[PDB]
Amino acid sequence: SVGIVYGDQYRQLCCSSPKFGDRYALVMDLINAYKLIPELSRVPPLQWDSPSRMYEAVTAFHSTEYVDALKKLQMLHCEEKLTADDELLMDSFSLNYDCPGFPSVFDYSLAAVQGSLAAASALICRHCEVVINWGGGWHHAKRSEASGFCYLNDIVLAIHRLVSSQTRVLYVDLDLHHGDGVEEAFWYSPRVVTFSVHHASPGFFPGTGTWNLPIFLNGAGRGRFSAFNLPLEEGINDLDWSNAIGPILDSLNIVIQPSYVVVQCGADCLATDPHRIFRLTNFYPSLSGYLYAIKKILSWKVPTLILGGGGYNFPDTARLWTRVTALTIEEVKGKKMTISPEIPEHSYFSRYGPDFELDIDYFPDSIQKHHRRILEQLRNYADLNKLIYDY
Ligand SMILES: O=C(/C=C/c1ccccc1Sc1ccc(Cl)cc1)NO
Ligand SMILES: [K+]
Ligand SMILES: [K+]
Ligand SMILES: [Zn+2]
Repeated sequence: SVGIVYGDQYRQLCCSSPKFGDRYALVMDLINAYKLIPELSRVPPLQWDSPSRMYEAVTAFHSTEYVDALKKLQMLHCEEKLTADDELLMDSFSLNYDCPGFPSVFDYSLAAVQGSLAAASALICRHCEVVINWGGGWHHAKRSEASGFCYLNDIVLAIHRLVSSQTRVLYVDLDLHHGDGVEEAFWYSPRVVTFSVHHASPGFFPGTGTWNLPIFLNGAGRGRFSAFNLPLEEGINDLDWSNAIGPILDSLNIVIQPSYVVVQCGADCLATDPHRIFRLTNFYPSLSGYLYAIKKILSWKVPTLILGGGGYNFPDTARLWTRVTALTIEEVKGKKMTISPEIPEHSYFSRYGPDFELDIDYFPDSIQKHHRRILEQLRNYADLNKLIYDY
């Protein structure tokens, strides 16, 4: 079955941040509006027996000091009164600037972890073949550092639960940004292979995922050659992105043979994202770069976690994730999903004006050298890890 994480309180938490506002609500109500929900098994977010059990789960990656500071940030933003020492404390964890406090910052951040932990449990016990969590995918958070409005790294904790269930996880990062927090977390782990395709250019966040004549770092220790990156120039379209990543995806699957696949599907590569860096669409006849890669990943028949992430055009993010969800049902259940090109009536119908159509409103050597580099890294990785496969 295909699982999707949601719940009444989970929705209210996911909609409580000043940055993402009610995006999660639009995504889930558009999915509802298209009658996809009866086809999906609802995965309820995880909850814990006690504060200690929560801390034990979250500090499997984050430090206790960082979790303590994040909880204290939330309590401090629930009174009107910050002191010089509390500001210094928060600064030492980068709980400032693009990662500010707000009254539910901790409850909001924990919710994604609860969602993505429960999603991995549903995969582990084989209740679901694929689980979707559109409240998750916060790939930039570090052990003791918030970064890019990511406060707790639900992806790292979910992957940790998968490996602790030989076990090998392939993580695929489709977000416009380099997935630096997941990469760094498994820098030294061969069992979790990380692959991010992203824009990277001088001064563009977070700065990593590219040349470092400089060279590509790719892991350390026993994890050498286990972190893959494909940085791409701005303006790339569905076709050129798809051909860029397609062969890399198949190659990684053949050689690594993952037990699980974790996909971050950040929607900020859309041609209509306010970033206006990539020109991907949600079209499904050329073919959406996202849908191409998801269908490929799903054709491998590996139990798979699908996460959200970036996406700052909220209706168009919903437009994409709705089609991603519909596609996942088609590929997993073998059941045709018919999606009208017009947005159905429902709660947020007015947000889809003025045309109210499901397509986003858009009129549409470097890579060959990266392919050879990445091919060599994979052979280096397979030799190091004694993996069998046909050259
Ligand atoms: O998406 C991200 C990160 C988002 C982000 C990072 C640094 C500062 C602000 C942001 S949020 C942002 C930025 C630009 C525009 Cl145009 C709209 C929103 N990674 O997954
Ligand atoms: K990415
Ligand atoms: K790794
Ligand atoms: Zn992003």
